[PDB]
Amino acid sequence: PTNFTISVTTEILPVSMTKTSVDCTMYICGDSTECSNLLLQYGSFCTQL
Amino acid sequence: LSFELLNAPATVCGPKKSTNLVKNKCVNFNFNGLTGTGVLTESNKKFLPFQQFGRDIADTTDAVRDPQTLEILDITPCSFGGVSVITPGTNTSNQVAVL
Ligand SMILES: *[C@@H]1O[C@H](CO)[C@@H](O[C@@H]2O[C@H](CO)[C@@H](O[C@@H]3O[C@H](CO)[C@@H](O)[C@H](O)[C@@H]3O)[C@H](O)[C@H]2NC(C)=O)[C@H](O)[C@H]1NC(C)=O
Ligand SMILES: *[C@@H]1O[C@H](CO[C@@H]2O[C@@H](C)[C@@H](O)[C@@H](O)[C@@H]2O)[C@@H](O[C@@H]2O[C@H](CO)[C@@H](O)[C@H](O)[C@H]2NC(C)=O)[C@H](O)[C@H]1NC(C)=O
Ligand SMILES: *[C@@H]1O[C@H](CO)[C@@H](O)[C@H](O)[C@H]1NC(C)=O
Repeated sequence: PTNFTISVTTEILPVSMTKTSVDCTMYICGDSTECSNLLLQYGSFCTQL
Repeated sequence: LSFELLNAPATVCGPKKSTNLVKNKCVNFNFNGLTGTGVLTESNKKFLPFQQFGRDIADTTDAVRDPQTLEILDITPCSFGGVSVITPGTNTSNQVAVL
């Protein structure tokens, strides 16, 4: 080669996503007392989430 | 006897005595045999002439019509679900902050 060129290029990368939290009783029962008292003889499927 | 329950005015009803309306409080309510829990406040969601209640996208009741005084009300949950507790170790101290 006898001459050259300067080239500027672009690269795009994800770094992070959104952070969420879920309330187990409010999603399942929803301020019911008949429910959320039946959802107490089920196991620990709400701390593990 | 064959009966149906759907979004329309009630014709024949059971022998239960009505009571007073309590607003802006967490109460159980029974409107025309439709039971629920929550806070009753006034609203503006104008209904159809026959419509008794209206649901939302999650298929949960959102607004209801008072049977005796034909006035719309709406229902919001009793639970606030965005509270977080900043604490040092419970060993060191028993003080917290709330967000
Ligand atoms: C290596 O390549 C570069 C281009 O990357 C050459 O630079 C270019 O030189 C030419 C001739 O001098 C310039 O043309 C001029 O254009 C202006 C109008 O823009 C005009 O008024 C002048 O009379 C002339 O025609 C050209 O623009 C210039 N390019 C850049 C970016 O500067 C360079 O000469 C090459 N070198 C070798 C060793 O071949
Ligand atoms: C449904 O009834 C309420 C209360 O009825 C009143 O008491 C009954 C025993 C009987 O005497 C009715 O004729 C009475 O109206 C009605 O609410 C009343 O509305 C009137 C205006 O028409 C008002 O002056 C009264 O103060 C209201 N009373 C109360 C306690 O709110 C209501 O209008 C009736 N619903 C219908 C079908 O419109
Ligand atoms: C709790 O506090 C005591 C008394 O200051 C200290 O001796 C102990 O190491 C602490 N334990 C923990 C788990 O922080």
